[PDB]
Amino acid sequence: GSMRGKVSLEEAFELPKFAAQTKEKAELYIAPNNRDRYFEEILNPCGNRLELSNKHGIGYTIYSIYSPGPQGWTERAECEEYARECNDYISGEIANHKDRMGAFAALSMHDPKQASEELTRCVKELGFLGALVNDVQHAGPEGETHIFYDQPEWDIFWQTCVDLDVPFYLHPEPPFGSYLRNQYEGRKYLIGPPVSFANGVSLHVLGMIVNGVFDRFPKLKVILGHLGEHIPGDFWRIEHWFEHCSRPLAKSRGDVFAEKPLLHYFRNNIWLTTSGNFSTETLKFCVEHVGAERILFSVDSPYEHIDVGCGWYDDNAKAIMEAVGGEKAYKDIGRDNAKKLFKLGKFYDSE
Amino acid sequence: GSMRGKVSLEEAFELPKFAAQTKEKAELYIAPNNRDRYFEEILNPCGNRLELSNKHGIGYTIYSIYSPGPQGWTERAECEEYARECNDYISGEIANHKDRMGAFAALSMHDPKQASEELTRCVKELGFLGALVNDVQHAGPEGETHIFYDQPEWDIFWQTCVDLDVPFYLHPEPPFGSYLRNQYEGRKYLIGPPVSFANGVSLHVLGMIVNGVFDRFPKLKVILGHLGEHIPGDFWRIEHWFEHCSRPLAKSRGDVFAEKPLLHYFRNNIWLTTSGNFSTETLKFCVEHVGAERILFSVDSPYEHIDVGCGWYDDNAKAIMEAVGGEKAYKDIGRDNAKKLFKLGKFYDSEA
Ligand SMILES: O=C(O)c1ccccc1O
Ligand SMILES: O=C(O)c1ccccc1O
Ligand SMILES: [Zn+2]
Ligand SMILES: [Zn+2]
Repeated sequence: GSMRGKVSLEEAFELPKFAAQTKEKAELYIAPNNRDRYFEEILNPCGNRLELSNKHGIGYTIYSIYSPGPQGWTERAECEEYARECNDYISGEIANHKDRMGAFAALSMHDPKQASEELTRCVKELGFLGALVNDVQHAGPEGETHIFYDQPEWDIFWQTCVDLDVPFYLHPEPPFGSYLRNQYEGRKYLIGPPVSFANGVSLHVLGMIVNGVFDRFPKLKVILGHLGEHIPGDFWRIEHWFEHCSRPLAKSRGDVFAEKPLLHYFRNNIWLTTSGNFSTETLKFCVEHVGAERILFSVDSPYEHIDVGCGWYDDNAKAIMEAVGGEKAYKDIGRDNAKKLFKLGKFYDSE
Repeated sequence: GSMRGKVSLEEAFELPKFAAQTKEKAELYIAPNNRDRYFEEILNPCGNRLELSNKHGIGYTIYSIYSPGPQGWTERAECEEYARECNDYISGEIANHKDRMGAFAALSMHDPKQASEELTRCVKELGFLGALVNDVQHAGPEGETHIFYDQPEWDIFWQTCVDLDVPFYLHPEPPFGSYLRNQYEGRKYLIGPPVSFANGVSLHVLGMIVNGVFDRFPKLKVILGHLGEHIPGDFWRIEHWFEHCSRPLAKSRGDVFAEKPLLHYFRNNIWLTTSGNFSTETLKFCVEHVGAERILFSVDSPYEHIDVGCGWYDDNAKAIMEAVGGEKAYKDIGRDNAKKLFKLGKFYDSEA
């Protein structure tokens, strides 16, 4: 039996006044027959995508800025203003649907203190449930500076996430600059879900792990989409290499390295979602490694179709239950894991 | 239920006269307690690594140049000379152990025709079994030029692979240039097996797929190590995206795109090895998608330890057999898949 009240939390929007920027994303990610729907959905949080969510048994949608969003704005002052405008916009949109909509903060990640202050404003003044940031922050007068969040200056930001007790969703973004030119110009259809997205996110979150972010902040919560961005299939190989090479080599140099086994972080600090990965077999493999309580349903609208993602979870209920360990596990992944993680009250169809 | 006669084919060496270059690789990939063993193995194809292979039930080792090898030599003329010297060296070393050693060609990949000629020389004159190339060929200052083999000029090379009927093993290599600086300087321990290696190989082989290489050369054979370099866990997502976005978008523009589903290529053109991935659970997942006949045992010596890789496969024989679908599947992965793919005749312990 399928369920209603599902929680979906990798659902993107853009500011309506930047509709022209969304045509550029459409040329990277949207087939011609899907263009009309994409443009309507990405610019209207309360439009047809809400009607489809109601029809297909979603109880609570958490909205976030699309990609790269602020992470593609290389001038700090403009970036900070854009992020604020995104947060004020989506706060106004979700205001009329409090029983079935929430939001993640959009952030400028040029400066850790400023990002901490905007996250605090979103959570404590606007009721947002976390942050969603599109991989590395690009910067400089030519856009080549790549700002990663696994370096020590970001500790003030991680402390803010822990103080607010909200998660950080690390979302992918397309290649930029020389990386785009050198490695993707001759294979442009690999920009996005086929490989480039997960290549970047996996690099970044493994960076957080090996640079000790979760050792310094054991209560930090991070979310990865797409069933973990290539990492679960490599759980054995990565941990093996850390044991065989990386940990003793770093120790011999006095270099910082992760204190715990790889799977510790994926069983304590990291949650996965099913965004764009409507795969019962891949879901099963992930459940077997991280536990059914650590995986959250999500669609990845508007790049994926709500009816398709919900159709997978709903229409294959019996097979998915068998794969993930029974009825409670199935309802946990669909709804109750996220209900507990985000401390959601009663919401639309939640019981 | 363990077996002897296993075939292992991601086994690297370096030219003895470049022993000093192996110090740089040791600083990236080798823990201090393993340095003495690494240096002995990487420079001695017939040394202790052969004694370990005999002890641990390997029947046939296919040697290849380590990484980046020629792919890091940015000057074409020097690169071509180095690749030739590698091939002549290893041909001489394996000559004294023909029942249990073979080799893959090292190639300069600056020029498709020149690489085709050196592969032909290795196969037809030296008896080599295929080519092993460490991802993109670097050129230019600091290696900033990335030469990919999924562009149309490379069809002359793929036609040669098909003419010779030998496989192409696409192995990883470290980051170079601005990519190394921008994306790895603050997380240097992720260079290598933790993520950077598979990030590059998966991009490159998916590039071959989406640029139609296997549609134009349906008989081409490609090998990937490390149980497929992140791709199997994403089989569903990649094919879904090709159906939902990439294929109709490319078709609307008249752009080349893969004609068949992703799994067709992984069931017809591509084989996986277990190099550096002694994981029964990951092996099971791969078998369930591509078939036990398309996965080959391998160790990835000297970066991995022969006793460890063979120990996994041998000591867990019963559990692995159950995971991969029985005794024939287990012996296929250990030995007989590679025996048939490389047309190996009788070899050491080959009927064990
Ligand atoms: O994960 C996303 O939001 C995304 C963004 C662009 C294209 C495809 C996608 O899945
Ligand atoms: O797989 C390899 O041969 C390899 C090459 C360079 C570094 C680490 C490695 O495992
Ligand atoms: Zn998304
Ligand atoms: Zn190797």
